[PDB]
Amino acid sequence: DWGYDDKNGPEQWSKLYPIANGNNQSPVDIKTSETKHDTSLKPISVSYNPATAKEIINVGHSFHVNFEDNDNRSVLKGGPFSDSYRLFQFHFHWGSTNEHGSEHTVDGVKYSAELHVAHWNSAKYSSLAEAASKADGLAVIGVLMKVGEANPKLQKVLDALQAIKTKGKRAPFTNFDPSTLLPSSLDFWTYPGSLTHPPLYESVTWIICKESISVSSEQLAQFRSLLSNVEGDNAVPMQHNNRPTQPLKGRTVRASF
Ligand SMILES: NS(=O)(=O)c1cccc(NC(=O)NCCNCc2ccccc2F)c1
Ligand SMILES: [Zn+2]
Repeated sequence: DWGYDDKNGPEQWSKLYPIANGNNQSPVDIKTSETKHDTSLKPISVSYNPATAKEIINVGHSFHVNFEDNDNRSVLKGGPFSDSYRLFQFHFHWGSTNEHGSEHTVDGVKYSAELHVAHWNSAKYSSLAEAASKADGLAVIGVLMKVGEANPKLQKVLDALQAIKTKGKRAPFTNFDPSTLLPSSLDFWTYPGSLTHPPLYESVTWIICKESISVSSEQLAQFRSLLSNVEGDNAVPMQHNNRPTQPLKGRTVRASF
């Protein structure tokens, strides 16, 4: 049973999941003097249908907002992709304090949290379960979250947490378009990487936005007040769930800009 504490955390994951020391692990530090601009990269295009929003779930180490993924109502196209990728989830990562909650870093700078909007390749594969382990199976947009002014676009998400306070609780989460959470510019970096927690499959093409979005100290406190225990047990707040950055191992981060 993996987690983020000192006994089951990132630094121990390789014992149960050897891919943790792999050649395509995420997150990474994006060193902008080493990025290579690629004129062949097309703009990112997202088109999400709010009716695909389904459920919010406390998964112990985090919470997930899941989407109906039976058709192409909600898709990501463009960027480095020739295939259409189907939205299935978004979630966040955060840290113990405002100093350090993002997963990716830019030129060594740590942000306070990070938004992940995840998709799977429905042109090539028949389901998320099939796609999750394929090199070209997943596409995840990462948005760095900079502590500052309260972000009103987060309101529905934050308001839902009181119903899923403890591990395993879940609730309907409907009529929501998560492209409202993205920054106004979709200039991006892209690199081949992995899931940032077990099973850590090297199946993710990452799309990291250049522009950050805001989040307030108090909104971050709402994340950290989620509980990792089941109802009735001693309360254990979800204090952090970000993985340290991992070596590029010769990978190239491409810039759309
Ligand atoms: N931090 S991340 O690398 O952007 C990222 C992105 C998409 C999903 C997750 N986590 C998550 O799905 N947990 C449920 C675990 N069983 C479902 C499952 C298993 C393997 C792959 C995907 C998947 F959905 C994390
Ligand atoms: Zn994530």
